[PDB]
Amino acid sequence: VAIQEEITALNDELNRIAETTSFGGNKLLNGTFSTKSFQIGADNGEAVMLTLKD
Amino acid sequence: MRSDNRMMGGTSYVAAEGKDKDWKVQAGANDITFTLKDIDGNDQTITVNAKEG
Repeated sequence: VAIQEEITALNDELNRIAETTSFGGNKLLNGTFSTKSFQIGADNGEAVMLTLKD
Repeated sequence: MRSDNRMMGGTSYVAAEGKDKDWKVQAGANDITFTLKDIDGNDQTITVNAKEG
């Protein structure tokens, strides 16, 4: 029971890290950062897709 | 030289299929022929044989 108490508390921490990690308000690890492209070229259509899994 | 001048822009063709991060060029469908007429009037057929994967 003692061990479980801590495991439950740590379980919460995992979820808190996921629901809080934010790059300026854009949460990163709540499954909301669906695949996004980052433009890396002077001409259009030169972007790589970055996906942040939940 | 206004911003609404037709020459200042062009035509925007958009697809309807929202391919996701997992969609990959299938080997069978690896061609997108672009049939169009140059501003001069000469006719061009651009076949872009895309690469599977």
